[PDB]
Amino acid sequence: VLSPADKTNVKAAWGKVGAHAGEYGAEALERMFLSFPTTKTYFPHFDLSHGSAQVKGHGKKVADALTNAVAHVDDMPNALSALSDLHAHKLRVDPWNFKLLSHCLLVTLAAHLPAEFTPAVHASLDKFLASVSTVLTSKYR
Amino acid sequence: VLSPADKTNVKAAWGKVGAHAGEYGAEALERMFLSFPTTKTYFPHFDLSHGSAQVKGHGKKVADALTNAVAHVDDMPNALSALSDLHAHKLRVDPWNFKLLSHCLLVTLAAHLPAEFTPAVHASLDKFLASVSTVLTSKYR
Amino acid sequence: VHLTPEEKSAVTALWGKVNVDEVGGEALGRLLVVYPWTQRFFESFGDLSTPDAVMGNPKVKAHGKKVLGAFSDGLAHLDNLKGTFATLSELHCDKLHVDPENFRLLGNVLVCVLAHHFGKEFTPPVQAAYQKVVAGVANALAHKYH
Amino acid sequence: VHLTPEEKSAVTALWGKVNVDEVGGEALGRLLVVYPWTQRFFESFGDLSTPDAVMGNPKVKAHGKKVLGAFSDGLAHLDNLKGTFATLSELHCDKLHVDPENFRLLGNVLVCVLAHHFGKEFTPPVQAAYQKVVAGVANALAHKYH
Ligand code: HEM
Ligand code: HEM
Ligand code: HEM
Ligand code: HEM
Repeated sequence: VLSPADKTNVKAAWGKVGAHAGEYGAEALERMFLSFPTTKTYFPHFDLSHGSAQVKGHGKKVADALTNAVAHVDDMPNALSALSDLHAHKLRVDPWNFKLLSHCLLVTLAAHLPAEFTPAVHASLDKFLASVSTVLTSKYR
Repeated sequence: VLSPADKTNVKAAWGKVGAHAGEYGAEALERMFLSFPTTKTYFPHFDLSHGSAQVKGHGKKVADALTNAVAHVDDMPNALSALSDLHAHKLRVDPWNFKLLSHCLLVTLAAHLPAEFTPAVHASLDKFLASVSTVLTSKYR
Repeated sequence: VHLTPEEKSAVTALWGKVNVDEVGGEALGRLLVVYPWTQRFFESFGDLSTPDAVMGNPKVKAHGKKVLGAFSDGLAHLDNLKGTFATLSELHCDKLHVDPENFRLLGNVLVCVLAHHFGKEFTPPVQAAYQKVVAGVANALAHKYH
Repeated sequence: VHLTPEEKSAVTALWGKVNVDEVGGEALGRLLVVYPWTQRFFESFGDLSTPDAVMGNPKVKAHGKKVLGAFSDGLAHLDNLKGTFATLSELHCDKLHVDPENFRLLGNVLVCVLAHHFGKEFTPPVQAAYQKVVAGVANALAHKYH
């Protein structure tokens, strides 16, 4: 899985995101709903309009989940535990959508962290998001 | 991951395969090369003709890997350990191909075990193969 | 989709022996059973909480018959799977908003169902010919996207 | 691919400011770097053993320019991405035998490269318009299969 180099690359990049984690998270979500409309069938009770307080509020929750995944990068399973049943069992989210969010998240990061989004850090985040997604879908198989 | 029910469903089905594990494995490979030709770019030094001794000999190795994954179903990572670097690092196999082999393997099993290939056992094997593949690609992220 | 005289016979010859009734719902059920997230599209079918539950579920059996029909229809117009599925595309794409990947899954479950049903008759070559078809249907069904 | 007058401007306006030289190899490099299994198709390019190694690798920079060209060419004929990529399809499908999924990956890395390059200008709407394009190219490139 995530190597020592990846682990440090992830921590660094997220450190930069800093207090913006919540707004970047709201931005990724918006990018997804726009570029990938099928993912909206999951937020019907949401006003997905641009300056939607609901979207902004959820982007914060997503960002904090990710912050926690990083803080416990060596034990994401036990940590993300709850989030796994919610997504996998409760909402039964199509696994393929995790790929779409992960992509919009990298797009968001690349549009804010020009200095940090190097090839290596890029692959690292990919692996990281790849792992986080694996856990959130771990309840499927 | 694999639940108690899955674990037992997997053991049972593989038990049926029995001594045919090697021939079913050769059959899955052949199905893959035929239905999914891009996967052949990985076996250029192979005579993929029908009654190919090479194919038959490799189907045996694949089957034994799977037999071991089952025998150590609770520790596939450490067990499949070697197979992971070989595929991920050494051969750098496109992850998507693991999906194609897993599908041909289920097709092969369904064509030999009509009594056992029930919906539930089917989902179980899927989850199992899903997991085995995850490990063999674990070295990517 | 192309299909050579040989691939044509292999497919058609086999398809003729299919049971329009059983096979139909068998593929749909396994789909919902093997890929649980698909159930979210058939909540109005009742208890899908268990295999026996969905496998027996009459709404499934019934809709699966319609799906089988759709395929039979595709096998007849392989030359024009596009116009053949045009309405179905709109339905699943614009209306339902199903992701293409799941169409691929249905094709593969179909393939499994058939292998299970025909056993040793579903030789590798027959499968390859059928993967071609399924691939063709899945692409046509998802045309209302690209 | 459709594209509304708005989606058209958003894409074209942005595409005009692209650096045909840099951007080209940047996408290809990251691809090989982020999805290592892709390197198996460019062993004849030398040391790809490391990011700096591939990122600097001149064969990459060079081929990436050709890829960028291919896209520019697609943006010009969105109405007929099929005939526009017909030869490229054959090349990657029949000759090289690259799996479609990897085309999708290249499109997405391209998208990332552009977001990185333009930053705050690559608004969500611009991205959506570009995902449409990339989706269209990837499908056209992989037409020699279905
Ligand atoms: C990067 C992976 C993801 C993370 C970290 C994430 C995180 C979360 C978090 C923190 C919540 C809040 C739940 C709570 O309040 O306990 C949640 C809920 C949910 N997530 Fe995600 N999520 C992920 C991917 C997805 C995907 C791919 C979808 C589907 C397109 C999705 C759809 C939902 C839905 C619909 C809910 C419920 C929203 C509601 O409360 O009404 N999530 N997720
Ligand atoms: C179900 C997952 C798989 C299992 C259990 C499996 C197992 C194995 C085993 C046991 C070997 C023999 C290696 C040795 O002698 O140490 C091997 C080698 C290899 N595998 Fe697989 N494999 C899997 C998937 C794949 C896939 C998806 C591909 C690519 C289409 C693939 C391509 C190869 C290649 C090319 C080699 C080297 C063959 C050679 O010795 O020339 N394998 N695999
Ligand atoms: C693989 C190819 C597929 C074929 C040939 C197919 C065919 C059809 C047909 C024939 C109908 C009935 C439409 C009508 O009444 O006129 C339909 C409805 C429907 N399909 Fe599919 N389908 C496919 C894949 C999928 C997938 C993967 C899903 C995703 C879960 C899906 C979900 C639905 C739903 C929910 C309906 C119900 C709409 C209604 O009430 O009629 N279909 N499909
Ligand atoms: C995403 C769309 C893609 C575009 C637009 C594209 C475009 C091209 C172009 C313009 C060429 C040069 C052909 C010529 O010289 O006439 C080419 C060559 C090649 N492409 Fe791609 N390509 C794409 C995706 C891929 C992917 C994903 C791979 C897989 C690793 C790939 C592997 C190759 C290889 C190995 C060659 C070298 C052949 C040579 O020596 O010319 N391409 N591609």
